[PDB]
Amino acid sequence: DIWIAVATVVPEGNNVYYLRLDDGDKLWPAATNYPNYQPKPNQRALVNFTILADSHYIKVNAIHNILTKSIAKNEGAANDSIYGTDPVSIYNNNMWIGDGYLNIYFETLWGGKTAHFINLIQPDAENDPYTLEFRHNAYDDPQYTIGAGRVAFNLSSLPDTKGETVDLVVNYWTSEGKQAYKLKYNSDKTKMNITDMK
Repeated sequence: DIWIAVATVVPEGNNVYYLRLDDGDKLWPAATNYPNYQPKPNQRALVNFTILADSHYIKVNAIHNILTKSIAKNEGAANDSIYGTDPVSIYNNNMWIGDGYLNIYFETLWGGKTAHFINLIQPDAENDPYTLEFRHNAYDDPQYTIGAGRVAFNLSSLPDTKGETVDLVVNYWTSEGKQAYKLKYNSDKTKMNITDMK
């Protein structure tokens, strides 16, 4: 009855929007508890919804935006300093590709004092375009408790894979060092020099 899922908000006019799920299904709000919600292009959200009739009609019970960003500019030697080296925790299955985004659920230590900067960068987009780094800067935030966070990164700036699938390597830093997660990525959502030859 009640479903909870990450969705992409797709605007249409004024405050009208539909929701696109990772498996590509579209959901059209027939009712809502948040009628003053402002849909934005290219924004993901955690949505609590009830199916009304089965593309489907729904009631939006709640909708909580997930921080949604594009891949940030490489800053070279200044990456550690700008983007941070503050460790996080990501379990297997808490990172996934859905609707052309890289989606992450991660944990870290928070203190309530300073906003953390969350990014995805390509250390070498020319030679290694499908190798990314998930970066976290806590700055001077005390480490008082464990807290969870969600983010989505728009992957549409990665080179076109044509309609083939490639390996996407995402590196991140933990308390026991650098780790990697390997996902399959195809620029064609449907099917879900360096690129001209293999």
